[PDB]
Amino acid sequence: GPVHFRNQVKIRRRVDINPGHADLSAKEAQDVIMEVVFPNEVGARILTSESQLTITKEKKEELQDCKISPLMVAYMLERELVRKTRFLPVAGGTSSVYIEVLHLTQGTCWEQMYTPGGEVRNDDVDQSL
Amino acid sequence: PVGISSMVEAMVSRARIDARIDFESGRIKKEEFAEIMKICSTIEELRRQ
Amino acid sequence: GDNTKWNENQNPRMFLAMITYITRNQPEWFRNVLSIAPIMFSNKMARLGKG
Amino acid sequence: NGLTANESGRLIDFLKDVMESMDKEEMEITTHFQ
Amino acid sequence: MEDFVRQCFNPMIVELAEKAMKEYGEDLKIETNKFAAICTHLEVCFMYSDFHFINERGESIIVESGDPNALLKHRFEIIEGRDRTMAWTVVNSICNTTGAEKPKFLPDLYDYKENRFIEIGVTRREVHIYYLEKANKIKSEKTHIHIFSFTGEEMATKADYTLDEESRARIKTRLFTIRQEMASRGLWDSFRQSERGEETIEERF
Repeated sequence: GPVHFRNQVKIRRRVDINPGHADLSAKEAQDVIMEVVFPNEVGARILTSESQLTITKEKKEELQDCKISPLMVAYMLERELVRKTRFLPVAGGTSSVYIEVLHLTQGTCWEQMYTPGGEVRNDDVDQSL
Repeated sequence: PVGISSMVEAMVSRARIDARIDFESGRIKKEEFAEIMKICSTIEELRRQ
Repeated sequence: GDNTKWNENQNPRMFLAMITYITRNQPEWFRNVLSIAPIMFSNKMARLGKG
Repeated sequence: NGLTANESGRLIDFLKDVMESMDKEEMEITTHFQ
Repeated sequence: MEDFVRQCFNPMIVELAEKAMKEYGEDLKIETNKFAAICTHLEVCFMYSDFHFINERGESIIVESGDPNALLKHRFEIIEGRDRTMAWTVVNSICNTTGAEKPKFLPDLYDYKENRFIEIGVTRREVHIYYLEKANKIKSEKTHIHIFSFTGEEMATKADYTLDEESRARIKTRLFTIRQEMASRGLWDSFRQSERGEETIEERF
């Protein structure tokens, strides 16, 4: 929509870069990745949490016969599941889907109204409300 | 990888376990399980010597 | 500001003193393992170069 | 040379071997030629 | 003590004992009773496992020495004396094959008839305190427990004993032989003193 030329108060803030993070840390999610792809090399780590257990059953089905590389399938599940944070000058925004386009939505003198395509979760919407 | 076991020892033991589990429930029938166990014994003997 | 000859004036003996102060009331093995590096730097030698 | 504690795959054992190499009366290295 | 423990036990057991004790970075010289404890544990597990093979059914058939034939199948896969990574990979393979339960602590062997793990133990103190220690340590357990004593009396859960009585008599003979050669050496009490120390090892840099 319309571009609004206005002073941008870009406040440096830690903001989540990844937009599909299942709220699991890198070490926390490496064990789910192993249980999905490498079920015999997991070690003593027992996946107590129910969220990890649902993620395992659902993800196992999709990758039944993938023939790219199990290392690439593991890096895939790393990208989808591993959380990531980065200090970034942010004004407005602060969402997962609005920070991946922060080079397009925010400038030094201009604001760009934008609405990503994905169906938005209503928790974020009510927080903003 | 982590451990303390030597290359050949880990490889032969892992293969032995795989043959055992495949024989109990898997593709491997007695012939291939026996061949694998014999070859692994040969590898262990050659390692010790 | 900036510091002139920063590295030249940073004695490893005062890094050993700082490490000994930081590691007070701690297992002696930890104190020794953290002290070893300043000990090696205090006695360090430098190769002159290519020639 | 006989300092094989570093085969434990722990950094502190490699440092114990490095420290125990200095209390040895003779190191043994190898040099290439042609 | 090192001379005796190097002489009596065969080289495979003492080898595995330095292997296991070194795995954690423990020094054989500053901690010497531990090496003998590990050697005894390894030997008793190997003896509990050896001289046992499986038939088409269960109810292990015993032999003096294994016969050369297709019956290569072994009754017990000895998890003890294995690297931690491979130990947990064999455990995971078993759990994924038989759908069994995953223990919280490393078991020592696995049996297919009753289809579950076994955790052998050897203790200086008599049975009914180390047994309850192991039991309240291994909480929510299915792994059978079978602890021995140097005197000659053992115990287990459900009063269950997973093998013949002659093999138990052999184990007991070996342990009594060790005990009454220790009595001659005077080492026995030295071993006795450090049981509490056994629980944990302190770093020494």
